[PDB]
Amino acid sequence: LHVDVPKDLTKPVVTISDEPDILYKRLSVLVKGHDKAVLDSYEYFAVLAAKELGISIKVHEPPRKIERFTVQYEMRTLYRCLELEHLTGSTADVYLEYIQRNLPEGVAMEVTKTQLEQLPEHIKEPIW
Amino acid sequence: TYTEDFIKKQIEEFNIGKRHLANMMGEDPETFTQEDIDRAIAYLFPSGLFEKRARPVMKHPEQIFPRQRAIQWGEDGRPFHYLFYTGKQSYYSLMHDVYGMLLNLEKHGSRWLIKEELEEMLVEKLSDLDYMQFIRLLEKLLTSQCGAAEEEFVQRFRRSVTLESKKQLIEPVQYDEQGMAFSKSEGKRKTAKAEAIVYKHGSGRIKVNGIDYQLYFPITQDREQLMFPFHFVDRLGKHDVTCTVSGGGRSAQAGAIRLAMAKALCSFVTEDEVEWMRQAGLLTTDPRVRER
Amino acid sequence: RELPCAWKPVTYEEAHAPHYIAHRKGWLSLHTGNLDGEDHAAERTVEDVFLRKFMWGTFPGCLADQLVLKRRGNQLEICAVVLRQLSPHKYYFLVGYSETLLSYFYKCPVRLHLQTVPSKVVYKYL
Amino acid sequence: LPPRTEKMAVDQDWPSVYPVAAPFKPSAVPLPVRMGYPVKKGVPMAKEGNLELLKIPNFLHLTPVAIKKHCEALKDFCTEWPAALDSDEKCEKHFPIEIDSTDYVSSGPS
Amino acid sequence: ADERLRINSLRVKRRWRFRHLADHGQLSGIQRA
RNA sequence: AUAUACCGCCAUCUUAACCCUGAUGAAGGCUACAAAGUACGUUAGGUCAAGGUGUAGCCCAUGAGGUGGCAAGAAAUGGGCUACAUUUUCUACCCCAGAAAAUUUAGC
Ligand SMILES: [Mg+2]
Repeated sequence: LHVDVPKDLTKPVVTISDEPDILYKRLSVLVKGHDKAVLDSYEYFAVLAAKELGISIKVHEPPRKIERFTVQYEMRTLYRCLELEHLTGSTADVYLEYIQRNLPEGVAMEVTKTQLEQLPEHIKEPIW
Repeated sequence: TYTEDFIKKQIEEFNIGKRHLANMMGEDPETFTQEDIDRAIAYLFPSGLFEKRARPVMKHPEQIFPRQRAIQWGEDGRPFHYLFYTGKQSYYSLMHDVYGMLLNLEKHGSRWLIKEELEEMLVEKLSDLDYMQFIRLLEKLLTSQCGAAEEEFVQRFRRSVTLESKKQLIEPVQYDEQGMAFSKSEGKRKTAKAEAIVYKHGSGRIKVNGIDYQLYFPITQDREQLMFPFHFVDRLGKHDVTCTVSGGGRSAQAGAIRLAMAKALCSFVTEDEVEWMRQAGLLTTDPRVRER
Repeated sequence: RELPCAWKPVTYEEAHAPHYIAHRKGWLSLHTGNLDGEDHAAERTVEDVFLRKFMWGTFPGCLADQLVLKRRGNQLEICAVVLRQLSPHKYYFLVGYSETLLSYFYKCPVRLHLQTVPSKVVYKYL
Repeated sequence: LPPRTEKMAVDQDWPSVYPVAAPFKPSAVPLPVRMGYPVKKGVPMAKEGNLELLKIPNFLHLTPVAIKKHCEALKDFCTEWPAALDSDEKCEKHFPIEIDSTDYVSSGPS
Repeated sequence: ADERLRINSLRVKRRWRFRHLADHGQLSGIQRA
C-alpha cells in the first residue's frame, strides 16, 4: 500500500487485572517431528520470538527414536527442547499461543510448566 | 535443449529472485550471497530428505543448466584457436606448451591428476593413451631442473594428499606450585579412561587413585603392563606417576594407564625415543571394542 | 507377437519407487498421529482414505496429481492439483460444496487449496 | 492468466503477501526455487505444478521481518519477572513448592 | 458391559487398523528401512 | 468348513545416423612413435493365537445328556531338556587364605 493506508487501527483490549500473576520458574517445550529441517526452522522461529519478547531461552536436542516394525517399515521421531526460564503467566500465555498457532503440520508439542507456589497457611504451623 | 535466450531469461529471473529473497530475509541485497541463499532456502523451505540434491535449491542458472556449449568460432566462421581443427584444441595446446617448456629446459605426498578430472579441467573428452602421453610429458618436466614457473605449472596438475604420521603431539611440560616439572596425558581402553601425570624427576612411585600400584593391581600381568613403557626407554625408577583411572575392568584399566603414561612420558624423552615408542605400539589407542 | 520377440508418462510421485519416500519423495499426508506418544493414528488413516476417495469422485478427471492432506490443530487443509479443463464456475461450486460437506462430516474447519495446471506435469517416461 | 509475482515489487512488504500459514503458491511466491531429483542430463523441476514443494511445511509466513513485527505488537500482552528473584537461589527460598503440569498439542478433531 | 463387569467382580498390526498406503506415501511418518 | 472367500501379514517366482574402402559386386573399416572411422503381475502358497468383512454347513443333531471302556508294545535312527568336578566346589574376599572331595558347530 503506497497511499491507501488504514488511518487508525483498533488495538486489542488487554486489561491489567487486580489479581496477582502466576510465576513459572521453567517452561520446557518439547517439539517432536519426522523431519529435522522442519524442527530446525521451528527452533529458529521460536528462539527469535523468545529474544524479541525478552524471554530467556536455551535449546538442546534430545536423542532421536526409531520404531521399526514388519518388508521392514520404520518411523523416526526427532526432538527439539526449548527451555524458557523466569517468565510470568501472561508472558507464557502469549508466547505459547504464538508458537502453538505457528506449529507446523506434522509436529507435536509437549509444554511442561513449573509453577512457583508458596506454602499454604494451613501447613505453616502444627495444629494444637 | 536450452537456447541462449532461455538462459538469459533464467539469469535475469534469478537476479530478481535474489533481490526478492534478500527482501524477505531482511538482509542487504547488495551483499547478499549464495551461502545466504542456501541458508534462507533451507529455513523457508525446510526439507529432511536424505538426498542432498532433492532438497529445494536456488542456484545461479549456469550452475544448473549444462553450459559447456561454448562457441569456438565467430560470425565470420574463423575458429578462435589455432588448433581448432584437431578437435582437441585444449589438450593439444597443453601438450604443445609442455613440449615448448621441455625444449627451453633442454636448451638451459602428492598424486597425479586423474583422467576424469583432467577432462573436467580441459572440458574435453580424452582417451587413456593420450592421458598417459600427457602424464609422461609431465614426468619428464619434473625430472629436469624445473624452475619456479615450471614448478607451479606442474602443481596445477598435481593434487594434494596429506601424510602426517610419525608425529606424536608432545604434551607441554608444566610446573606445579612446588616448582616441579610434570606432564599430563589421557588414555582409553575399552570403557576404561585413565589420566596420568608423569613427573620429570622421581623415584619410580606409581600411585593409582591414591593407592600404590602393587595394591591397586594385585595381578602380575597388569604390573607388567604398567612397567612396559618405562622399561622400554630404560628409565625405570626415574619418574613418579600419579594417575586416575575410571570405568572398565582390570586389564582395560591397566591398558588405559599404560597408554596415558606413555603419552605423558613422550615429553621427557628424545624424539628418536618417541618414534621408537610409536613403533613399539606404545602410543596407539587400541580401537578393538565389543561388536554388537 | 512371438515368444522371444518379447525377450507411458509418469509424474514425480509415480516415477519414484516406495523406498524413496523419505529420500526423494515426501509424505502426502502430514499429521502428528504417527509420532511417538501420539494417539489416533488409525482414525487419521481412515479419514485420509475417505478424503481421497471423496475428492477423486467429486473432481473426476480434474485432479492432475495426488492430494496433499495437511493438519494443524483441528484444521484440515486439502491441497489439490487440478487441470484447467473444467470451468471456473464449476470449480467454485465444487470447492464450496466439498468444504461444507467435509466440515460437517468431520466436525472441523476443513479448507481447500486448488492449484490448476495446464496439463499433467510429466517427470519421465516408464 | 499470468502469475501475479510479475506485479510484485523488489521492495514490497512480504508479510502482507503471506500473513498466515498457507500452502506454497508458485504464482504468489516470487522465487525461482526448484525441487526434485534431476534425471540424467536434467535439472530439478520448476515450481509450477511441483508436488514436492507443495508438500513442504513452508515458513514463508514467518520471516525474520515478520517475526520481529509480530513480537513488537505482542509485547503489550506481557508482564515482568519480579527482579528480586534474580536466580534459582531465591526462587527456592521465597517459593518452596514447585508444581509441574504438562499440556500436549497434537493435530486432530479432539 | 457394566452389569457383566460387576457380577464378574463379585465372582495383524492394529495401530492403523497398509502396504498400499505405506508404499504410496499416504501414511505420515512411515518409510522403508 | 472356507483366507481352495476377500482384506491384512509373511513368503515363492517373472519383469539408429553419418563418413570412407573395394573400379560404386556379394562385402569391409584396426595399429597410440597411431595407417578412416565418429556418434506390477504370480501362487489349488502359509497364517483365524495378539486382526477384520463375508459366505456356506447340521438344526430327532455336526445340539444336550447318561452307562462302561480307552490310559498300547517293540526296535533303529532324527531332534530337544537336565547334571556331567579337581583349570572343580563352599566361605572370606574380589585374585598371596582356609576347608571339601561319526558327522556337526563356529573360525576370518
Ligand atoms: Mg491358502
